[PDB]
Amino acid sequence: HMRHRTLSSSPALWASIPCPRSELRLDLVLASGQSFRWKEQSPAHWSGVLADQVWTLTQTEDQLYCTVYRGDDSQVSRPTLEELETLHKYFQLDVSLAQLYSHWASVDSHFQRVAQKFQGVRLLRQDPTECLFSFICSSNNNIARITGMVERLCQAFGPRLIQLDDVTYHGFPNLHALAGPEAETHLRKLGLGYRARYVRASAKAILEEQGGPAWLQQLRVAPYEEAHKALCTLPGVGAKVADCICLMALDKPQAVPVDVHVWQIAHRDYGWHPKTSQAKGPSPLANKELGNFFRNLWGPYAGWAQAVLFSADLR
Ligand SMILES: Cc1nc(C)c(-c2ccc(CC(=O)Nc3noc4c3CCCC4)cc2)[nH]1
Repeated sequence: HMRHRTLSSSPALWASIPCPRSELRLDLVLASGQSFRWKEQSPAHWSGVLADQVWTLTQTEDQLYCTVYRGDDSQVSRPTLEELETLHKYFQLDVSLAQLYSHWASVDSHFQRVAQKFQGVRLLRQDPTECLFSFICSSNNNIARITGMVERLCQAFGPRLIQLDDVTYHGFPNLHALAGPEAETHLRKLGLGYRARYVRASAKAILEEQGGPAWLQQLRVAPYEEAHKALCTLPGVGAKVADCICLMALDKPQAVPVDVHVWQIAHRDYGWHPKTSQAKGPSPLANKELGNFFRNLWGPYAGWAQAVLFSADLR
Protein backbone atom coordinates (compact mmCIF):
# COMPACT_ATOMS: atom_id res chain seq x y z
CA HIS A 1 0.00 0.00 0.00
CA MET A 2 2.67 2.51 1.14
CA ARG A 3 6.40 2.55 0.28
CA HIS A 4 9.81 3.85 1.50
CA ARG A 5 10.68 7.22 -0.08
CA THR A 6 13.88 8.46 -1.73
CA LEU A 7 14.95 11.96 -2.82
CA SER A 8 14.53 11.27 -6.57
CA SER A 9 11.30 9.19 -6.27
CA SER A 10 9.30 12.09 -4.80
CA PRO A 11 11.23 15.33 -3.97
CA ALA A 12 7.97 17.17 -3.10
CA LEU A 13 7.77 15.29 0.26
CA TRP A 14 11.27 16.28 1.54
CA ALA A 15 12.53 19.25 3.58
CA SER A 16 16.14 20.39 4.07
CA ILE A 17 18.15 21.47 7.12
CA PRO A 18 21.49 23.25 6.54
CA CYS A 19 24.11 20.91 8.04
CA PRO A 20 27.79 20.46 7.02
CA ARG A 21 29.18 16.92 6.60
CA SER A 22 31.83 17.75 9.25
CA GLU A 23 28.95 18.22 11.75
CA LEU A 24 26.89 15.11 10.79
CA ARG A 25 27.58 11.83 8.96
CA LEU A 26 24.44 9.63 9.16
CA ASP A 27 26.31 6.43 8.19
CA LEU A 28 28.82 6.87 11.08
CA VAL A 29 26.09 7.77 13.65
CA LEU A 30 22.77 5.94 13.18
CA ALA A 31 24.27 2.40 13.22
CA SER A 32 27.22 3.04 15.60
CA GLY A 33 25.53 1.56 18.71
CA GLN A 34 23.68 4.61 20.06
CA SER A 35 20.28 3.97 18.49
CA PHE A 36 19.26 0.52 17.20
CA ARG A 37 16.15 1.68 15.29
CA TRP A 38 17.76 2.99 12.06
CA LYS A 39 18.30 0.82 8.96
CA GLU A 40 19.59 1.71 5.49
CA GLN A 41 16.47 0.43 3.66
CA SER A 42 17.59 2.20 0.47
CA PRO A 43 21.26 3.20 -0.20
CA ALA A 44 22.29 6.50 1.50
CA HIS A 45 18.75 6.61 3.02
CA TRP A 46 18.27 5.81 6.71
CA SER A 47 14.71 4.92 7.77
CA GLY A 48 13.67 4.65 11.43
CA VAL A 49 11.13 5.62 14.11
CA LEU A 50 11.38 8.71 16.34
CA ALA A 51 8.70 9.32 19.01
CA ASP A 52 5.58 7.79 17.38
CA GLN A 53 6.68 8.85 13.85
CA VAL A 54 8.74 7.30 11.03
CA TRP A 55 11.45 9.29 9.21
CA THR A 56 13.77 8.67 6.25
CA LEU A 57 17.02 10.67 6.24
CA THR A 58 19.61 11.37 3.51
CA GLN A 59 22.24 14.06 2.86
CA THR A 60 24.60 15.94 0.54
CA GLU A 61 27.81 17.83 1.52
CA ASP A 62 25.94 20.66 3.32
CA GLN A 63 22.22 19.68 3.49
CA LEU A 64 20.30 17.20 5.69
CA TYR A 65 17.21 16.12 3.74
CA CYS A 66 14.34 14.54 5.72
CA THR A 67 10.77 13.27 5.16
CA VAL A 68 8.06 12.12 7.62
CA TYR A 69 5.47 9.32 7.42
CA ARG A 70 2.77 10.56 9.82
CA GLY A 71 0.57 7.47 9.28
CA ASP A 72 -3.09 7.51 10.37
CA ASP A 73 -4.15 7.91 6.68
CA SER A 74 -3.14 11.61 6.89
CA GLN A 75 -2.39 14.06 4.05
CA VAL A 76 1.15 13.37 2.72
CA SER A 77 3.28 16.54 2.96
CA ARG A 78 6.67 18.05 3.91
CA PRO A 79 7.92 18.13 7.54
CA THR A 80 6.61 21.01 9.70
CA LEU A 81 8.90 23.44 11.56
CA GLU A 82 7.99 21.81 14.90
CA GLU A 83 8.87 18.41 13.37
CA LEU A 84 12.23 19.68 12.02
CA GLU A 85 12.90 21.19 15.49
CA THR A 86 12.48 17.66 16.93
CA LEU A 87 15.09 16.43 14.43
CA HIS A 88 17.38 19.44 15.10
CA LYS A 89 17.26 18.62 18.84
CA TYR A 90 17.65 14.84 18.20
CA PHE A 91 21.06 15.42 16.55
CA GLN A 92 21.96 18.34 18.92
CA LEU A 93 22.98 20.71 16.11
CA ASP A 94 23.03 23.80 18.40
CA VAL A 95 26.28 22.33 19.78
CA SER A 96 29.25 22.78 17.40
CA LEU A 97 30.96 19.42 16.76
CA ALA A 98 33.83 21.16 14.88
CA GLN A 99 34.90 23.18 17.96
CA LEU A 100 34.72 19.96 20.04
CA TYR A 101 36.77 18.08 17.39
CA SER A 102 39.52 20.75 17.74
CA HIS A 103 39.42 20.98 21.58
CA TRP A 104 39.84 17.21 21.55
CA ALA A 105 43.07 16.54 19.53
CA SER A 106 44.87 19.47 21.23
CA VAL A 107 45.78 16.96 23.99
CA ASP A 108 45.09 13.76 21.99
CA SER A 109 47.44 12.57 19.21
CA HIS A 110 45.27 9.46 18.65
CA PHE A 111 42.00 11.41 18.19
CA GLN A 112 43.87 13.74 15.79
CA ARG A 113 44.48 10.77 13.44
CA VAL A 114 40.96 9.32 13.92
CA ALA A 115 39.14 12.68 13.46
CA GLN A 116 40.46 12.96 9.87
CA LYS A 117 38.62 9.89 8.56
CA PHE A 118 35.62 9.71 10.92
CA GLN A 119 34.27 13.27 10.98
CA GLY A 120 30.65 14.14 11.84
CA VAL A 121 30.11 11.50 14.54
CA ARG A 122 27.72 13.35 16.88
CA LEU A 123 25.87 12.15 20.00
CA LEU A 124 22.09 11.66 19.65
CA ARG A 125 19.56 12.99 22.20
CA GLN A 126 17.35 9.92 22.74
CA ASP A 127 14.15 9.21 24.66
CA PRO A 128 15.04 8.05 28.24
CA THR A 129 12.63 5.08 28.17
CA GLU A 130 13.84 3.84 24.76
CA CYS A 131 17.48 4.39 25.79
CA LEU A 132 17.11 2.61 29.17
CA PHE A 133 15.64 -0.70 27.96
CA SER A 134 17.74 -0.73 24.76
CA PHE A 135 20.94 -0.71 26.87
CA ILE A 136 19.57 -3.35 29.26
CA CYS A 137 19.38 -5.41 26.01
CA SER A 138 23.04 -4.47 25.22
CA SER A 139 24.61 -6.53 28.05
CA ASN A 140 27.13 -9.05 26.61
CA ASN A 141 25.88 -8.44 23.06
CA ASN A 142 26.59 -6.88 19.64
CA ILE A 143 24.80 -4.25 17.52
CA ALA A 144 23.29 -6.93 15.22
CA ARG A 145 21.72 -8.94 18.08
CA ILE A 146 20.59 -5.82 20.02
CA THR A 147 18.78 -4.42 16.95
CA GLY A 148 16.87 -7.73 16.75
CA MET A 149 15.94 -7.76 20.45
CA VAL A 150 14.74 -4.11 20.37
CA GLU A 151 12.73 -4.58 17.13
CA ARG A 152 10.96 -7.73 18.37
CA LEU A 153 10.29 -5.98 21.71
CA CYS A 154 8.71 -3.01 19.89
CA GLN A 155 6.57 -5.28 17.64
CA ALA A 156 5.09 -7.21 20.60
CA PHE A 157 4.61 -4.45 23.21
CA GLY A 158 4.78 -1.15 21.26
CA PRO A 159 1.95 0.51 19.28
CA ARG A 160 1.70 0.11 15.48
CA LEU A 161 2.59 3.26 13.50
CA ILE A 162 2.87 2.44 9.78
CA GLN A 163 3.93 -0.22 7.25
CA LEU A 164 6.43 0.60 4.47
CA ASP A 165 7.29 -2.15 1.93
CA ASP A 166 7.79 -5.30 4.12
CA VAL A 167 8.64 -3.35 7.31
CA THR A 168 5.93 -2.72 9.93
CA TYR A 169 7.14 0.13 12.18
CA HIS A 170 6.32 0.35 15.90
CA GLY A 171 6.86 3.14 18.45
CA PHE A 172 8.66 2.31 21.69
CA PRO A 173 6.31 0.98 24.42
CA ASN A 174 5.49 2.66 27.74
CA LEU A 175 6.64 1.31 31.13
CA HIS A 176 3.25 -0.31 31.88
CA ALA A 177 3.37 -2.53 28.75
CA LEU A 178 6.70 -4.08 29.83
CA ALA A 179 5.90 -4.27 33.59
CA GLY A 180 3.00 -6.80 33.50
CA PRO A 181 3.11 -10.42 34.82
CA GLU A 182 3.42 -11.94 31.30
CA ALA A 183 6.31 -9.87 29.86
CA GLU A 184 9.30 -11.91 31.08
CA THR A 185 8.06 -15.18 29.52
CA HIS A 186 7.07 -13.28 26.34
CA LEU A 187 10.45 -11.50 26.06
CA ARG A 188 12.28 -14.82 26.67
CA LYS A 189 10.45 -16.37 23.68
CA LEU A 190 11.43 -13.29 21.63
CA GLY A 191 15.07 -14.12 22.54
CA LEU A 192 16.25 -11.67 25.23
CA GLY A 193 17.21 -14.57 27.54
CA TYR A 194 18.32 -13.36 30.99
CA ARG A 195 17.69 -9.74 29.90
CA ALA A 196 13.90 -10.40 29.94
CA ARG A 197 13.92 -10.32 33.78
CA TYR A 198 15.65 -6.92 33.92
CA VAL A 199 13.36 -5.35 31.28
CA ARG A 200 10.22 -6.29 33.25
CA ALA A 201 11.75 -5.68 36.69
CA SER A 202 13.08 -2.18 35.84
CA ALA A 203 9.78 -1.28 34.14
CA LYS A 204 7.87 -2.45 37.23
CA ALA A 205 10.44 -0.71 39.48
CA ILE A 206 10.27 2.68 37.71
CA LEU A 207 6.45 2.59 37.71
CA GLU A 208 5.92 1.47 41.35
CA GLU A 209 9.04 2.62 43.26
CA GLN A 210 9.90 5.80 41.29
CA GLY A 211 6.50 6.90 39.84
CA GLY A 212 6.53 6.48 36.03
CA PRO A 213 8.24 8.26 33.08
CA ALA A 214 8.26 11.62 34.96
CA TRP A 215 11.10 10.20 37.12
CA LEU A 216 13.37 9.97 34.03
CA GLN A 217 12.56 13.65 33.29
CA GLN A 218 13.59 14.47 36.91
CA LEU A 219 16.89 12.63 36.26
CA ARG A 220 17.31 14.75 33.08
CA VAL A 221 17.32 18.02 35.08
CA ALA A 222 19.05 16.42 38.13
CA PRO A 223 22.89 16.33 38.19
CA TYR A 224 25.02 13.52 36.66
CA GLU A 225 26.13 12.11 40.04
CA GLU A 226 22.61 11.69 41.48
CA ALA A 227 21.12 10.33 38.22
CA HIS A 228 23.87 7.70 37.89
CA LYS A 229 23.36 6.43 41.48
CA ALA A 230 19.57 6.57 40.99
CA LEU A 231 19.72 4.46 37.81
CA CYS A 232 21.99 1.93 39.62
CA THR A 233 19.08 0.94 41.92
CA LEU A 234 17.25 -0.48 38.86
CA PRO A 235 17.41 -4.24 38.07
CA GLY A 236 20.05 -4.93 35.37
CA VAL A 237 21.42 -1.36 35.42
CA GLY A 238 25.00 -0.89 36.66
CA ALA A 239 27.66 1.79 36.10
CA LYS A 240 27.93 0.92 32.37
CA VAL A 241 24.18 1.02 31.56
CA ALA A 242 23.56 4.08 33.79
CA ASP A 243 26.38 5.97 31.99
CA CYS A 244 24.89 5.05 28.59
CA ILE A 245 21.51 6.42 29.73
CA CYS A 246 23.08 9.53 31.34
CA LEU A 247 25.06 10.34 28.16
CA MET A 248 22.55 9.55 25.42
CA ALA A 249 19.25 10.45 27.14
CA LEU A 250 19.71 12.61 30.28
CA ASP A 251 22.04 15.31 28.79
CA LYS A 252 25.21 14.35 30.70
CA PRO A 253 27.97 14.90 28.09
CA GLN A 254 30.73 13.98 30.62
CA ALA A 255 29.32 10.43 31.11
CA VAL A 256 31.80 7.70 30.03
CA PRO A 257 30.29 4.16 29.80
CA VAL A 258 32.91 1.49 30.65
CA ASP A 259 32.25 -2.10 29.42
CA VAL A 260 35.28 -3.75 27.73
CA HIS A 261 35.33 -1.92 24.35
CA VAL A 262 36.67 1.28 26.02
CA TRP A 263 39.07 -1.00 27.93
CA GLN A 264 40.36 -2.37 24.63
CA ILE A 265 40.59 1.13 23.09
CA ALA A 266 42.11 2.81 26.18
CA HIS A 267 44.67 0.03 26.54
CA ARG A 268 45.64 -0.50 22.88
CA ASP A 269 45.33 3.11 21.62
CA TYR A 270 46.32 5.16 24.72
CA GLY A 271 48.54 2.69 26.64
CA TRP A 272 46.36 3.07 29.75
CA HIS A 273 46.47 0.78 32.80
CA PRO A 274 44.83 0.72 36.24
CA LYS A 275 47.56 2.76 37.98
CA THR A 276 45.95 3.44 41.37
CA SER A 277 43.91 0.21 41.55
CA GLN A 278 45.75 -3.09 42.26
CA ALA A 279 43.57 -5.13 39.84
CA LYS A 280 45.01 -5.56 36.32
CA GLY A 281 41.67 -6.30 34.58
CA PRO A 282 38.10 -4.85 34.67
CA SER A 283 36.52 -4.12 38.07
CA PRO A 284 34.08 -1.52 39.58
CA LEU A 285 36.99 0.56 40.96
CA ALA A 286 39.10 0.18 37.78
CA ASN A 287 36.13 1.03 35.50
CA LYS A 288 35.48 4.15 37.63
CA GLU A 289 39.16 5.14 37.19
CA LEU A 290 39.00 4.72 33.39
CA GLY A 291 35.97 7.03 33.19
CA ASN A 292 37.92 9.65 35.18
CA PHE A 293 40.99 9.29 32.91
CA PHE A 294 38.91 10.15 29.82
CA ARG A 295 36.97 12.91 31.67
CA ASN A 296 40.28 14.50 32.74
CA LEU A 297 41.74 14.05 29.22
CA TRP A 298 38.80 15.30 27.09
CA GLY A 299 36.80 17.41 29.59
CA PRO A 300 33.05 17.85 30.23
CA TYR A 301 32.04 16.32 26.83
CA ALA A 302 34.09 13.11 27.29
CA GLY A 303 31.22 10.80 26.24
CA TRP A 304 30.85 12.61 22.90
CA ALA A 305 34.54 11.93 22.11
CA GLN A 306 34.05 8.26 23.08
CA ALA A 307 31.27 8.01 20.47
CA VAL A 308 33.73 9.02 17.72
CA LEU A 309 36.14 6.26 18.81
CA PHE A 310 33.29 3.70 19.06
CA SER A 311 32.21 4.53 15.50
CA ALA A 312 35.87 4.35 14.37
CA ASP A 313 36.53 1.01 16.16
CA LEU A 314 33.49 -0.61 14.46
CA ARG A 315 34.86 0.30 10.98
C1 LIG B 1 34.15 -4.74 17.78
C2 LIG B 1 33.40 -3.62 18.49
N1 LIG B 1 33.94 -2.48 18.90
C3 LIG B 1 32.99 -1.75 19.48
C4 LIG B 1 33.19 -0.36 20.09
C5 LIG B 1 31.82 -2.49 19.41
C6 LIG B 1 30.57 -2.13 19.91
C7 LIG B 1 30.03 -0.88 19.63
C8 LIG B 1 28.79 -0.53 20.14
C9 LIG B 1 28.06 -1.42 20.92
C10 LIG B 1 26.70 -1.01 21.50
C11 LIG B 1 27.06 -0.09 22.66
O1 LIG B 1 27.14 -0.53 23.76
N2 LIG B 1 27.35 1.30 22.35
C12 LIG B 1 27.78 2.27 23.34
N3 LIG B 1 27.93 2.09 24.63
O2 LIG B 1 28.38 3.23 25.21
C13 LIG B 1 28.54 4.17 24.22
C14 LIG B 1 28.18 3.60 23.05
C15 LIG B 1 28.21 4.35 21.70
C16 LIG B 1 29.10 5.60 21.74
C17 LIG B 1 29.00 6.44 23.03
C18 LIG B 1 29.01 5.63 24.33
C19 LIG B 1 28.60 -2.67 21.22
C20 LIG B 1 29.85 -3.02 20.70
N4 LIG B 1 32.12 -3.63 18.81
